[PDB]
Amino acid sequence: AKDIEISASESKFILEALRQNYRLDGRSFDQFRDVEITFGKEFGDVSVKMGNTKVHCRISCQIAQPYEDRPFEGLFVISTEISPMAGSQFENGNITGEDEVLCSRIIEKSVRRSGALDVEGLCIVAGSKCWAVRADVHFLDCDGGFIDASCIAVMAGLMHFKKPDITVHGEQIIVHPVNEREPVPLGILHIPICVTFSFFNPQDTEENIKGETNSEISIIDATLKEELLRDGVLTVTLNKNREVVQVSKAGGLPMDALTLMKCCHEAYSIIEKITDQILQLLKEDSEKRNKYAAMLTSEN
Amino acid sequence: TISQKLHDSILHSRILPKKALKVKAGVRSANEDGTFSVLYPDELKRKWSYVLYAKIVVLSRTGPVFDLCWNSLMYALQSVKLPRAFIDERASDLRMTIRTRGRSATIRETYEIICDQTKSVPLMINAKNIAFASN
Amino acid sequence: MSTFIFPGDSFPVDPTTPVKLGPGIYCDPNTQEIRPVNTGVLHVSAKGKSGVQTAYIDYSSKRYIPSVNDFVIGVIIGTFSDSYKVSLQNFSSSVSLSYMAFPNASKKNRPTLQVGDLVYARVCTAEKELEAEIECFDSTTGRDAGFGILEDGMIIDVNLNFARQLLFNNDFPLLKVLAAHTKFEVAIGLNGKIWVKCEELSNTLACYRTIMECCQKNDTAAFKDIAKRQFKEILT
Amino acid sequence: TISILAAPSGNYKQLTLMGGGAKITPEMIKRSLLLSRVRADDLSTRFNI
Amino acid sequence: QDRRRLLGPAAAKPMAFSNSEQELSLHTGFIENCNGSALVEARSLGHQTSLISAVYGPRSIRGSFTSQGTISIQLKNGLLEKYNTNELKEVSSFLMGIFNSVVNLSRYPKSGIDIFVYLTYDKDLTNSQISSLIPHCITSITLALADAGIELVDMAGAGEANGTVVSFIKNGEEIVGFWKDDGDDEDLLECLDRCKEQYNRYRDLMISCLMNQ
Amino acid sequence: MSRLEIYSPEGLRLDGRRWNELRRFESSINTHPHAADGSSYMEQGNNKIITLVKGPKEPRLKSQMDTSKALLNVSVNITKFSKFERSKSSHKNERRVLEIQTSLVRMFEKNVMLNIYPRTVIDIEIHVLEQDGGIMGSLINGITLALIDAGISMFDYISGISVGLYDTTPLLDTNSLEENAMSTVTLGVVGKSEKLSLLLVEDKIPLDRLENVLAIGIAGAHRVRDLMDEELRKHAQKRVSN
Amino acid sequence: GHMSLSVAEKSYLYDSLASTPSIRPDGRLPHQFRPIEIFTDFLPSSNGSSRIIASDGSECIVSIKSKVVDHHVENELLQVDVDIAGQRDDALVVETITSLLNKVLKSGSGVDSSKLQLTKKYSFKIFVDVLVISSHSHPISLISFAIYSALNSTYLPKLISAFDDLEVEELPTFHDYDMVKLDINPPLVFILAVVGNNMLLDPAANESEVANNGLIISWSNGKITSPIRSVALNDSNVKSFKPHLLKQGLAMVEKYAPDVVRSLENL
Amino acid sequence: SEVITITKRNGAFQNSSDSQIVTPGELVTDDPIWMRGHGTYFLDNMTYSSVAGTVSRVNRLLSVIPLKGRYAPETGDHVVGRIAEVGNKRWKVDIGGKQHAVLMLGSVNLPGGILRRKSESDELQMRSFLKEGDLLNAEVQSLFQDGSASLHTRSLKYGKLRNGMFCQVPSSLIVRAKNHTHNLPGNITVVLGVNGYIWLRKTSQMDLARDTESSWQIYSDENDPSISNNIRQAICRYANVIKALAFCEIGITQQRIVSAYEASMVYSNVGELIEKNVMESIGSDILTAEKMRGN
Amino acid sequence: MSVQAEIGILDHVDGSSEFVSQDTKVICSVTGPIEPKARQELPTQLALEIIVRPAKGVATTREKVLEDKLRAVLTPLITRHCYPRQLCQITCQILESGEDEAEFSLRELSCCINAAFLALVDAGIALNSMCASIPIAIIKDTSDIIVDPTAEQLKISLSVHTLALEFVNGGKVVKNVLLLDSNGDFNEDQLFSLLELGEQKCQELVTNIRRIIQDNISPRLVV
Amino acid sequence: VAIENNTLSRYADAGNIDTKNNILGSNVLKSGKTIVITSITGGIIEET
RNA sequence: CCCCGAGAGGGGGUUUUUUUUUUUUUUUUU
Ligand SMILES: [Br-]
Ligand SMILES: [Br-]
Ligand SMILES: [Br-]
Ligand SMILES: [Br-]
Ligand SMILES: [Br-]
Repeated sequence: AKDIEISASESKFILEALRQNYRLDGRSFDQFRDVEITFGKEFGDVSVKMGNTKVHCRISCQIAQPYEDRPFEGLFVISTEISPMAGSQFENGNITGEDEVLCSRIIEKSVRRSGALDVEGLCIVAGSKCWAVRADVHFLDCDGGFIDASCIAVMAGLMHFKKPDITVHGEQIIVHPVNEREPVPLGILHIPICVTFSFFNPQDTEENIKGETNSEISIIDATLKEELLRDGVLTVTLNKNREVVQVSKAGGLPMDALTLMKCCHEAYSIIEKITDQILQLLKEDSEKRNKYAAMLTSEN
Repeated sequence: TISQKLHDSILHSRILPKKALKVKAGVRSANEDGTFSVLYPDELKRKWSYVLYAKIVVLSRTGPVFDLCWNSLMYALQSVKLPRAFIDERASDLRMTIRTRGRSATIRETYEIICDQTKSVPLMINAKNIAFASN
Repeated sequence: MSTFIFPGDSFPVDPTTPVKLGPGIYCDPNTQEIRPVNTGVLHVSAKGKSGVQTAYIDYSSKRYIPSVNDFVIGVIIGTFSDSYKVSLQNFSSSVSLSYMAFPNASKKNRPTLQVGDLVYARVCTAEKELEAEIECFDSTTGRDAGFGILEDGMIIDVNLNFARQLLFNNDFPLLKVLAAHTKFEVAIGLNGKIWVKCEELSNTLACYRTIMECCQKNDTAAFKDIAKRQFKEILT
Repeated sequence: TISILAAPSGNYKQLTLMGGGAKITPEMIKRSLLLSRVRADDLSTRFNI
Repeated sequence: QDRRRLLGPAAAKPMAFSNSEQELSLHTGFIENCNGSALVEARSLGHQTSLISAVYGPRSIRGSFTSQGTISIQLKNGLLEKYNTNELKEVSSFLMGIFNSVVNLSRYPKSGIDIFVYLTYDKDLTNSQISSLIPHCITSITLALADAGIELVDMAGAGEANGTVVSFIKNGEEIVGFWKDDGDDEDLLECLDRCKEQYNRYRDLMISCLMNQ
Repeated sequence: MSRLEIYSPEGLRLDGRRWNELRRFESSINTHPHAADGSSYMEQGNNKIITLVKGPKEPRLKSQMDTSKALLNVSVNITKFSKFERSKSSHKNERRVLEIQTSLVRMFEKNVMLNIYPRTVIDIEIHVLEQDGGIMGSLINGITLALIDAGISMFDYISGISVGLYDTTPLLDTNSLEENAMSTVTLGVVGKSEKLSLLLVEDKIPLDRLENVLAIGIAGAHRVRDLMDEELRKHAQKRVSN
Repeated sequence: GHMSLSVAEKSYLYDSLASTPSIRPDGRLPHQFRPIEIFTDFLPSSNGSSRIIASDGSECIVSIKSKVVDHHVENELLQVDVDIAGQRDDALVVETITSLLNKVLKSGSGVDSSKLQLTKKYSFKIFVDVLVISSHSHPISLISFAIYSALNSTYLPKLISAFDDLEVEELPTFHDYDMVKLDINPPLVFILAVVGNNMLLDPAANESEVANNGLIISWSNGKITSPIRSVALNDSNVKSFKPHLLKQGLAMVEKYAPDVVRSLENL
Repeated sequence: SEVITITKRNGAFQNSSDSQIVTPGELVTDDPIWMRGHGTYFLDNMTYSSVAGTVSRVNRLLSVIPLKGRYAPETGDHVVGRIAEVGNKRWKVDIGGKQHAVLMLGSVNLPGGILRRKSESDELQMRSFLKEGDLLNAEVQSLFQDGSASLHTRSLKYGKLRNGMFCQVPSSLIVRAKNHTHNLPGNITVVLGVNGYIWLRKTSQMDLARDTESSWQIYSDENDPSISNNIRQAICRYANVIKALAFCEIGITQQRIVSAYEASMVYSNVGELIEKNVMESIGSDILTAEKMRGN
Repeated sequence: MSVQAEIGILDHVDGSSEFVSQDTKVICSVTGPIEPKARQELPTQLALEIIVRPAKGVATTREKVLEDKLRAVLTPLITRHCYPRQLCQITCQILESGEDEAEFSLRELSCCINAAFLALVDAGIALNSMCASIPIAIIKDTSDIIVDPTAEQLKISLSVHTLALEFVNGGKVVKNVLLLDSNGDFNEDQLFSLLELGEQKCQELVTNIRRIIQDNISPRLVV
Repeated sequence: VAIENNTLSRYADAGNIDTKNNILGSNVLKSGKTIVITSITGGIIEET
């Protein structure tokens, strides 16, 4: 594929800066990027921005029939297809690459598998008709942190989305339009948030395997340049209920167990601030839509 | 792209109205002397619809071939005969009970629709809308 | 306010005047007409310049296209039989750097440049339908004209316009406002690469952050303040 | 190039104009529409389907 | 469903309904797209078959180097009767072995001869069936190769008798392929004679087609 | 809600083991000499894994060749008969499997000295014949053994282990029944150290219990390392003595 | 083929094999097989299993699993699944062997499917999963020996409920511990090589490379049976063969097969 | 066992100056004076093992010799290889190592030899000399930085192989010696490549002259048109006994081969040598023969 | 015709834009000229990699048609002979349909054409001329020709049209008609009345685009 | 243009309707040197 | 740097899957 050429000078500089408690963007080692959440006109339309990183998620649903195995559960899928828009490093439709499959699996284990969405409440008539919720993530601009950005984009979208109200007459489904009656929100059991840690070995492999004192550097939410020069990755997902949704350190630089535990506790402070942030932006968005609805009726 | 353009232009030119694909389902009962008879309604509960598929094999390509695919599809659609469809009068297969965590539910009885081996009705094409291709 | 031109627009200059065509201007091989193909400001050199007027269009771009007599910053990404494979920009077509394109070259002794090294070089040949070539010496004298390896330091991505202004325009305050804060050496490439190196990393980092922000804002009368807050923030 | 789906009635169901080469003039369009009708009349009545 | 095809709605279910020795037709060279092509139609009793063969080659093979040519044969399902992909692969392998004994591969270094056989229309009118189609495939491929201008040692033909298929060359003196499914016991001699009769008839009609047409 | 005694008041599990006991661990080196440069047959409980290491050797395509290091590839074949219920579809292109293969590669890239084998390729083929919980940990042990058998240089052992958490009771080395009844944590420990190559948590675990679970796993993984090391020295003595 | 040989090596091998007193490179006789090792009943999770190891390192693993099905809707009661390591699932060799093996072990051709019947409505579906770890020639005969061994050491669950679903219609229930051994007669598949006018049983890798042709002959109930297929062991030296060779091959198998079965029938 | 020998087993997947053995990660020494060699790695004073093998101390060079691993080409080795590919002005030949060895066009003897004038068409017609699949003798002329070998055949002793059959044993069973081409009873000649690749052919005039128009046919695929069955049946026998020695992990030498060849004469049919118990006994008889002949 | 556009919003791309018409919002990115894959290489001209992503779900055959029509417009616009054996990646991510995507793709196509053009301008790629695209529709009863129709207007339409013209001379001379995609029932008189009114609104669009381009790019350049 | 309609359909012969055929309509078209073969099959879906 | 040659010549330094003990009055403090 198309490679990103990194000079020895750039490799040595960024690593040496870390040895001097410096990162290029001026952040701290434990500092998460400021997350900006923008909602569109339609429900389920959400735009997440972390520095230069830009992702967009769109929640949609349509009437479908549940699987034979699960007659009481609705359908839910998450799409995260990459495109050259985020950078020429990504091949169009490359859904089998190492980083792609990992990212796809992290999100799936954080939202799908974790049961963040109440799929039981997606059923209209058992074993016949149900809702099929779809989360489409669009990677617009890549500056690292695509996993953390996606997990927030999916969750913010699901919590913002509203499906058309339905009254049931036996098997006859009466789908009320938004013009008739208001749409119905989705059921969220918990709010999973991902925090990704990047590891750097300031020395050599020998001192990592048999070295007495540990000296490996770990930073939170790395940018693209920091992401291309790391030796190991850790993605930990938690919620406000003080529970670990999932942890994934798929190989890479061997890291001390206590250090990995420290990361999990550090991530918990971040996911708390992020979750409350999402909720507040959802309230204000609701207050904004209601205030306009009052100004539209008054003028009507 | 050819598949799409064929699909869209059939929808845009309004060749096939949904009403022309509605299945006028009949009923097959067991008459006297141990025989099966099928009674079809005319000019008048579950409802079915026909779905048309098409396979277009192009051999010996020598240039732009969309126009040939469309004209062939048009000629083919004018020969389409829809098979009569019927259901058994009282098929033994009824609702299927599925249990939840305390509460019970019943999946609706699925009726197996069967096509007639011989009897068929012609496809109702808006012949006024059938266009032919040229480039 | 400037005099903007768009592709397809009529070319102001008359055919009766001999005109040397630069960037942005295209001469159609079929209809022989001269027409603008890029969007930006049209610049026409004054008459009396040896009877030849040079017309070109200054347009915004960040994807470099190799042209002869350009100082560029490349990175060694491969070693062939007789030359180096060097990248001037990510995802772009590779350029070749001959083993004989160095001072004191010989068929017996190859240069000591390894893959991953930065080189400051000059584009010697840039055929449109052929792999471009760079050199790290003066073809006539044989000496090194400041060309060669760039040891350590940090490299910076920058749009072609910002790099061209930094290399050819002396009124650009950036190099001045950085000299007012620290000592530094700088290599400037027309391929949108800027190499910066100081004695201490904190100063190089401060320079990196300033050049990045100044490239982003593109407001000349704000470079001094940006450098002020940057070198200050490092001290904390 | 020009692509047309012409109904024998006289109306048109599809008209694609792609001018990447020579200029597509109204005369070229009108002549194409005429031939598309003539072609359609031939194809529709030929095989008595 | 599929993002590359239009297969319609998923809740839709396919329509299920309730309750001489051989006549041949041969044509060659009607596909301008390729180098050689053939049309073979057979009608007998309660089963008719119309299959089309197409030969693409010799064309480029950008891998290593080979002193001789490389043959590939692929059978495709038609419109009506379908067959298992495994079964079509098996016949393809059986056909590859046959024409690797007939095609003068020495004349085509670093080249590829890709032979396609389309099982276009196979009607079963009886109001492993693949065994009865095999001799017609060999006939089509032989016609197509000869029409393409690919050198052949001899006109390869075949016959079928009670699930046994055997292809002959050299006036039926030798065998280039032997196929047997089901059938009976100790019926080898009878099958060889019956198939050689079909082989002889097919070869005569093939030569008649390659010459007069 | 489990009607079976996952952990009885007598401190006994469904299979008879206690809370801190590993399953039957039997390694086997040089099982396929005519098929690979290195090979290992792993039996950890009912788990049965064939591991083949082919290389370092010439790449089949010069396009895929690194002049600074060897190319490391891992393909896990979870057979359709690995479980009690035969799976109808294949798992070859399953996203779960691609992640496993990727994970294993990312683990040994920082252990196997690929830098001393430039312009070569190391292909690791794995066949899972039978599965019964903790298949990831068994995959790790199989690769480590097979790589050593191939005489391929590496910095240290990598031992894999799984630890379940039944409410408050940690369970070392979980089988399929226990994994279906609780959340498990898979560890990949380097040598005798406290450093983790692989930390894998796929189900919900309280933040307070995670540190203790890690402590159990690391201790258990060290025992796996000892068993692997023991069996390896035994095979070494039986071969070097001839 | 698999093995790569020079023109000189092939010429020497061919002349040696095409000789009237046929000389094999390992000194074997035209009917002698190479020594093999067979392991059985090592997969407790399955109903039956086998593992065969050849002398050239060729290794194949077969697993046997069962499933209760309605034989009124499930036509094929025995499904063979072949997986050759290093090959795609849709490879030509894989699908061909898969198609071939399924014909060899059809329900009403070379297998007593009566022993799979449970009731008047339900029967046992047998899944024969093949895994070829390594192979240097056509593994069809190798797989056949393994499938044979596996099917002769297979144990299926025993039925408890009544066997008349037409009237009483009882749900199929099985005993908790007892299992009945699967009594069945698995067929064998022999592969031959044709070098000149000589026919060799169990062709080696180097032998197959120079062979003019080959034969795949099935064997069941003490007699030759379909599928019988001629096969090109290589693709560079394939030639037509006289009919007497075909009759020689069938005769050769017909007299040496019981010897193979006898050495294979040991429990 | 009249036709086939089938060994069976149930309930099991399979049958189941001191040299210091070390495993990866194990601490070998803590003396910083040592020079660390292959099989090792270090951190300050500590020297660890990277492979499983025996600790080796030569002078001040500490290294760990692995128990297993591919053939490692040393400069000057006599190897037998197969041409894998042909490109530009060189061949790449399969020796049996981590990488293919190279064989430059200028490192071989062109047909017609010293009398031949240089031609620029040779580089475009290399396939007429050595093509894919061809076997040949070669000497490891030089070594590349990674360890790859550059071969040469600039000798009458080296060149394309014919008039025989190929077989291979693990390279560990064949060591370096003064000469690897040997003449054996039965008018056959063995070529014991150090890489484990072995060539057994009919003894040629060169093989006789070694201990006691043709330059145009040094690359011909054609074999000797007159090769007796007695030589062919000798080759088969020599092949089987070599495989037998390899089966018992016995180091192959020219003496061990001839000894086994004559000892195998007990068995009438040559095909009897492929059975396990025969191979094991033949190798065992050789070791015991060297026992009572040595003491 | 109250469209709104932004230029140069993406960092890791040579050029980008965001075009919005009513509810139809499309973001586009352009990287080039760059090194092409072997199968993409054209000996003399530039190779175009054109990708269209839908607002909901994954890319299907529908978007494959959007890619094809968008190709017919962008191909003659770019001076391709300036970049032999080279590649230009053009990606369109439709963020909001602004129409019933199950029935129409009119507004999405026009917005993609305008956005792609703007992204090409931002990227600084040789263009032979300028371009503008508008969606047009004909209503049932009234049979009026509505330029830039709403989603509700499309539902009650008899025909839908995509018109993209090639402009030169300061956006005053129609060089050619790059694309006209007419679908539905219509007669010859309706077609030319459509082309006459369509050309007017297209010319107005170019003028607006020229304004947007100069407003964004001029601050980057020097005087 | 030369065509042949309903030649592949099960309703080809009104007197002898095919039993093992699911083609509702067909058309074989050849124009110049290009050949097009179209066959229409059908399915049924429940409506709600 | 390495290979080759009585004479500073030549060759190379590798490119979605083990989840289901079912029953008759509001609210508050007890
Ligand atoms: Br459910
Ligand atoms: Br950064
Ligand atoms: Br569809
Ligand atoms: Br028998
Ligand atoms: Br090597």
